[PDB]
Amino acid sequence: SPEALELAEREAERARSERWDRCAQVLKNRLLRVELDGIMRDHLARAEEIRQDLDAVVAFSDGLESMQ
Amino acid sequence: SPEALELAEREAERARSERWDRCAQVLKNRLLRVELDGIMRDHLARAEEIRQDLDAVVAFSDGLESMQ
Amino acid sequence: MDVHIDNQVLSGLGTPLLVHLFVPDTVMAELCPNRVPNCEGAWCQTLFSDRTGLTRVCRVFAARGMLPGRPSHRGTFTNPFHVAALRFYDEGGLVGELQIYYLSLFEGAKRALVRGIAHIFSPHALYVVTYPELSILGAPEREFRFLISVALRISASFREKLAMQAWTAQQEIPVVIPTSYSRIYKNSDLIREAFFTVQTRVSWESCWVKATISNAPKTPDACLWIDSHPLYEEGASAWGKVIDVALGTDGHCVHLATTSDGQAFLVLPGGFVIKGQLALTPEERGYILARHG
Repeated sequence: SPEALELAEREAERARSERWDRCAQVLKNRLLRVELDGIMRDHLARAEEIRQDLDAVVAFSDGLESMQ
Repeated sequence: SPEALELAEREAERARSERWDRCAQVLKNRLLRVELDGIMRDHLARAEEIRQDLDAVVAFSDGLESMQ
Repeated sequence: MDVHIDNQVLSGLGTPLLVHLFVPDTVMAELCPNRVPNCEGAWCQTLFSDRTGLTRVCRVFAARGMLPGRPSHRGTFTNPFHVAALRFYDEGGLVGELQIYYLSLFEGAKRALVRGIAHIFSPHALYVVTYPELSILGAPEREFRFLISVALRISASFREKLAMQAWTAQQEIPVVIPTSYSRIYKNSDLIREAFFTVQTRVSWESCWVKATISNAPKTPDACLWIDSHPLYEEGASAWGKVIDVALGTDGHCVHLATTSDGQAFLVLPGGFVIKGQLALTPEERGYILARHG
């Protein structure tokens, strides 16, 4: 029957589109979790620079009275 | 036997057709976008506060050298 | 671990850069069904989207490992947004293609030096070793959409052949019908499900893909490459079966048979056969020739 063919394509289009909606939302969720981890490591990775240079300021300021 | 073949196909049609529905919503993305701007405003607030304290400490360092 | 220095003294002097990756058996549970065989012949290749396309094929040997002092890593040892693929075989009938991605690796290579990463294609945790010597969304989709376009064309071609034959049927395989039911001429229920599953079935190792790749003129002209996926999704579908028929006899089998000349045959339960035609542009031949061969 030629009329049922269209119906088969319509249901198939619905399923193929739903697969992409589900896959896209899942991959967005997982990769955004990964990048929140990334920005966490990024802010920590320059907070290390902040604290190293603070300790440089204090460690050389302890030598100020040995450089006056 | 064709009877049990048809019965397995029929119960199969029931559960296998039941497996079709899926759901998705849009508003979660927009709330997720709003939260980033809020956290950015908050980080800028704390950054400007600690910048004003860092600018004040140099002023105190120039001010209290007079006491000696 | 020895595989890294083996590569660096033989293949690392043929290929510039290497990223050394260890895969847990739970990640291996994705590809291989019901088997744990050792992974020597596993071929890793690169594949990069939206600029140009190329693969470089290499074996890194895999062995199961107790060497992590951490208990958790007990198991097997072997422009970001793109793909790597591992093709895994043994002497028996088992072929799997695994897809590793970047931005798990460049972030993961940050310091037994080990770090956990996530799969995008088949989500699990993998572990990356770092040796002391050391447009997003369209990028995965292409291998999907390309193949699914083929399915649409093949399905449309079936319709054209039915348009040849006054829209009913003809039986090309001697299979006795299971019984002469009165309640059988609603077989419109069956053919619809063909266009259900054929469009919702897409994998790199389809039957017609292997039909595209022919070593000889004569023996592929004499040979048929078939696949049967069951109706309506009960179980695991089989692809790439060789015929060096019983499929029409037993139910739950919308049989699909492709010759190397691109000619296809959709076989229903009851031995009804519909011939289908394939259309492949030289771009499509170039892609299938690149990956498959």
